[PDB]
Amino acid sequence: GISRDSRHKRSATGAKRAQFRKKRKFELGRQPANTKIGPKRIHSVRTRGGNQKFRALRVETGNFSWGSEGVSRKTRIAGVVYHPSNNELVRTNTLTKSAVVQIDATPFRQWYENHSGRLYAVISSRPGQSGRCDGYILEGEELAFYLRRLTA
Amino acid sequence: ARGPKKHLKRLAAPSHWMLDKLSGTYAPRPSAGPHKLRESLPLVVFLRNRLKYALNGREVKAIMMQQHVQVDGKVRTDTTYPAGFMDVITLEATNEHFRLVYDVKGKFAVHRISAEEAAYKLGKVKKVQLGKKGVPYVVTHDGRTIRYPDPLIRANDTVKIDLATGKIDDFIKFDTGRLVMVTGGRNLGRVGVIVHREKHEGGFDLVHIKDALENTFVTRLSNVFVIGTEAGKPWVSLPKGKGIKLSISEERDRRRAQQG
Amino acid sequence: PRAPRTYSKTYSVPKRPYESARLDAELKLAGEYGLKNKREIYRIGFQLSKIRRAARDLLTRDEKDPKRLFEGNALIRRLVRIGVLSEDKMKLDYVLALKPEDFLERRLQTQVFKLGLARSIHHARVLITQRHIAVGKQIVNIPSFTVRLDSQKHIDFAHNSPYGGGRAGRVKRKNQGK
RNA sequence: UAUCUGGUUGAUCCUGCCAGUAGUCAUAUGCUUGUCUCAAAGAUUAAGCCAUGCAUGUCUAAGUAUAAGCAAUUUAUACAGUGAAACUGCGAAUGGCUCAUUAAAUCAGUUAUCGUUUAUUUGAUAGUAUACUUGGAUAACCGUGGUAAUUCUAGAGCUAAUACAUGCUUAAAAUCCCGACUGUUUGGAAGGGAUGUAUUUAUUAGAUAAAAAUUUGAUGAUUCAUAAUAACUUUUCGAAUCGCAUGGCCUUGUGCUGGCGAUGGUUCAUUCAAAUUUCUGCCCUAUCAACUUUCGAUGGUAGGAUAGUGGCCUACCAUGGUUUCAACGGGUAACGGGGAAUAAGGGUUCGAUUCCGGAGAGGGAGCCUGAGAAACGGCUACCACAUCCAAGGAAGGCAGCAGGCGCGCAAAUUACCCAAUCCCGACACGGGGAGGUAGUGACAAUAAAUAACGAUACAGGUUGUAAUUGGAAUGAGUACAAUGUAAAUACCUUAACGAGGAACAAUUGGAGGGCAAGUCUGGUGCCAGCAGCCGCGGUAAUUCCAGCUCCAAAAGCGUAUAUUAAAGUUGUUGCAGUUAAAAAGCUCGUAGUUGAACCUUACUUUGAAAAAAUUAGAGUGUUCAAAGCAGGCCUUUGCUCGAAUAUAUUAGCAUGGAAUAAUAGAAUAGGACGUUAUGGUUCU
RNA sequence: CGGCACCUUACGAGAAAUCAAAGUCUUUGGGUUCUGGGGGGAGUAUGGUCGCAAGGCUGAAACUUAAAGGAAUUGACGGAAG
RNA sequence: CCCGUCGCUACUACCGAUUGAAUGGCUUAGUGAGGCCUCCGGAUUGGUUUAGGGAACCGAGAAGCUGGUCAAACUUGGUCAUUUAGAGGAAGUAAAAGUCGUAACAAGGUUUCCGUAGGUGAACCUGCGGAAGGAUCAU
RNA sequence: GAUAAGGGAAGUCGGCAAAAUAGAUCCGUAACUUCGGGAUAAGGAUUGGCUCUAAGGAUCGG
Repeated sequence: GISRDSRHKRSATGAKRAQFRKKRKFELGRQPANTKIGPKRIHSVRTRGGNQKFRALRVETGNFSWGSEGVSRKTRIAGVVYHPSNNELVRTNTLTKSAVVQIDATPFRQWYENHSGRLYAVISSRPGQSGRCDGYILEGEELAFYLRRLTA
Repeated sequence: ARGPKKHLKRLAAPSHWMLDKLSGTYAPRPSAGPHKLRESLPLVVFLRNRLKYALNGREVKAIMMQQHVQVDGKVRTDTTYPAGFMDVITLEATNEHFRLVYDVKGKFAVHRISAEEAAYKLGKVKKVQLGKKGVPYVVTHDGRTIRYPDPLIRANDTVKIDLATGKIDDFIKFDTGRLVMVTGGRNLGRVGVIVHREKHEGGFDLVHIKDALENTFVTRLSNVFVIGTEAGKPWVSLPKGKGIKLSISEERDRRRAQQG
Repeated sequence: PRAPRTYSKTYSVPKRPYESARLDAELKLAGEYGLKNKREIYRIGFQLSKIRRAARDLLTRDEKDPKRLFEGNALIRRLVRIGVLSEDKMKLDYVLALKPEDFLERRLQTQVFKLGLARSIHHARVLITQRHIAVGKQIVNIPSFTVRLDSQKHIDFAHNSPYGGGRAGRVKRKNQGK
């Protein structure tokens, strides 16, 4: 079983640490969810202490918040376009935190009226933890940096 | 190892229970409850080893299963119930009321009190913080949570709980000159007044306490329990000896004169 | 498991097994006090050696020390109580001057013999072993029972002993019943 | 008791070892063994292998009862008492065993969680915008079975829940959004939606240096507690449960209301815990000097994963990290520690083993359930062993208790019991090889028999005996009996029996020196043998083999090994180096150590801390003692001292002192004060 | 003042020979480096390392043994002197 | 008194062809059980449940399947460590004092010893340079 | 000039003849040594097509 313990590693001085004890359940690990875009499908996992986690295998819509107006609406997302960790996630449309996605602009447009059809977002939720792809809308210098990176 | 322990070896039991070495292999492991494991007294030890009303564990279990023993105004049938500091145990069948207060020798004295005094108890305020719906509450030393406290109440104060409604009768502010009992360390059971409090940010605050015999000692703030508004005015009856520490030679002289 | 029960040795043997001066002093002292063997002398020397060690430890400490005063007074009081040390030598300097014959003076065998209940010291030992002598109202059949000063006046024959008002023994009852 | 003595020489003084000597909670073994108390015991070699049996189950008035179980007719024709079987709940992750691995790993003291999970116990905490109370399965059960074989189960017919899946019942306001109409100086509004609690985002409170031109908690510290706004959610749960009593109001209804309890439930706190974590400290080895980084090694950014921090993992990017102050590697006949032996002091050796922490269940690995396991008296798989078979197949894990084989120098009964100590369960009641009791037990420890007293006869200096003459005493043993105990055994008491060679018989080693005690008698004749060492023995052997006598310790004495003292022969205290062993051939030199005088720390005092057990030590007539933590009072329908205390010691914490020993300061002044010095630039 | 030494004494040291240091060391501590732990086996074997080689530096164990050795005394002996 | 070859006997260790052997640990590579996650899959089995013959369409859901992850075990290779065989070679020690001599101790009959290099049955001899621990503290 | 079941040098004076290996990238590499070598030692892994990604430059403009 995948574990997090530092026993398997070697010391800072380089010494190969010997075999102390067998692997323990209280340090295990599990596989990445690799959230995709598709009909909302979540699996609940039995964690330590009786808590429950929700793998977001694939999702379609999540709530996104416009920081300038303090408005949060549930809206569709097109796909991920920029990921600081790995470009394979951008290529394969894997939804993780700190990943730039494009969202449907219809609810924000309709709220603006009442008060290119796709807006940029940064997912702040952790889909492999909660099962929701919730994020905010880029504005200002964050927007400028991500757009420079996208256009190049 | 794989989960919580449920046994207590006799040799590993707290020394203030005063259990004998050869009476068996194990000692009563106190249950979870209002008081910490190391600072409590299980009712089997109190009712059998101290008062000697019961001669053995079958009898302490028969006693408690007949609904005789009450701790802090509620009937307990758990033979390993963790009775602790300042708790009131009432046995109205024998018409006896006890209060668990440390004597100056470090042990829990057998201190009988009247029913009127057995109608309340004191608790040291450990923390003040906000509960759900923004309602402040106070946690005392026996794990009690009292809602809607006096807005003047802060940490390290002592409140007097009515013990029948669970409400706060009145409180004592932590300040210089207050009467204090020490609830930890080698000064366990001693009573004195605060002379000067020495603070150490990021560490442990130290309290200087003066005995009734003008003996001065220093102890950690976590071991200080305020029991009175001034010298000679405790809010509970003190055990026999009045918390005055005598040297071993003085104790030897006193025992010699008392016994002839 | 259960807690261990403490035990300790009550004697120590000499380093040189064969030494005519020590062998003769021990044998002469055993003959004087009617002892069974040398281990009873090793026992006396051991307990006096640790009384001396305690006194030496207190004497190296400064005078008026609270600990020196407390344990020294307790040790002196115990020695006067058990009759080994005289009432005029309560100074913790005469304890070091104490000698094994002082302890051997206070044995039950010695006190019975010096009280006349026996013809000789060996008669004293056999009288003790045969359950004839009682101290107070309690029969003691241990010859090494160290008699305290307050127990000294209450040494006499057991009330149910043939020599102390009891019935005739096996031999006498067998003789007079024929 | 801070101790020495024999052996090199013709003789001497030395160095120096060999030998002697004593202990061992230190093992084996030989001979011997009467009593009381106490008590270790298959660790060492093989973490080698296991037949058999047991060691974990559990119900209260209070989950589910149509047993075609028992019992009686009774306040009862829905059941109602007791109560198997099953379903449900909880426990089975405790205990017990062992010490293979393991050398910054475990562990010890000291820290942290503002870095997390937490069944249970104990406190608080929830009116949230068909109801006289919802469904359909299933067990046990009945009767059809298949296999040689297992705690294997399949069809068919039932039936229940605090099991499974669903669902209303309710205060009073108040607030917010959308908003037809309306007022029309910016207000009023019908009608629609939303309010509790959980989840996930985003954004705001969450203040607090003193005069002139209304609220706001805690901390050393937070983006903490908590609140608000906009939304979100295969929408968390805000009791469709169970026992006893049956009361109150009459507008004569199976009307409306309600008392003590079981169990359950969200969140917060508490407790029992867990997991990471700071500082300092581990044995031998250099014939181990460089190690770590492919394929994570050190760090940065982002993510994933986790209960959470963290290269724990991934992607990208830097080249870092440890080391002669010993890194890395190797060895360990190495679990760490509390502690044990010996010891003037300092030390040396040991610690498998009664307690704490860790790890494991033949070796690995992977997991389910659960709050908690990488569990093995749970499962899956491989390797090695190993059981039945009808050869189609099936079942294992004693380093638990007892027991068997092997291994060996080395270690006991396949016994009785839950009575005590405690633990588990729905529990006053069941269970517990945990534990207690007895058996074997010269591992060690305590006390302590094997005789005592007269008279003669002699010897003898008023009395010690050597012999033959007496009357007394007694327990070892045997036993009525009582006590003891769950029942016994044993102990303690106690009728009757029980001693003259009181045969109811004390042994083990020795007698040249070391070393205490023969130059006695017989045997052999450099043989046999003894002898730790020196030596003895070749025809009067103080030394061999025996008899006599004697010496030492004695229910114990001898032998082997290891270790400690002796050993100032491991020397810091405290060795030696011209010639006994030993100054590098001679200089330079880095780390290390040490450093003339003078006006930030280290050091030292005190406090807190260092678990219990152990040690020392106070008290206390277990008949004494080893021990134990008891006990004592004129005899008590109760009175009443106690169970001290020291010591721990490196590291960390607080404190007083400023010698001793370091460290910093004003030389291109880049120096100090102006407290209310004069102006200028800013910030709150 | 610095050197190379020497002569006498022994307060003192040492087992002694002897020593102005080999003294100021059981009345034991000025600073510092190296080496030895009975005699042999043995500076051997093995591994490493330096050297063209000879060899150098580092460096055991099995086994065996009660002495080996230091200074001095008396004697005996000397193909040593008087 | 004493040294050493050589001969006999016994014991210990070393070197040694045998690409010697055996046992245990770590590991590259290959094969790879099993569990877990994921992806479809959909035996049968209830109805959101609708239908005058019944046509549907919703949920649960077994086997199985795809791709990953942790990874036992076996084969090969490497390496470390510990035991062990070996023709022969060269030593050491003990026993007895067997053969040959007399190297050392006296000026030991050539003073001895140290380093080095040759030679020789053996002790040893010789060269060169040192030392006195010399047989001289001296002309 | 090719191929061949099972065995794999038993054929023969003799592995004669044939077979096997083979490029490149990456890993790993012994005795011995004249220190230069031995060495391509030995022994392993990968390799197509397609769709992408990243890195590596020149000339002008202050």
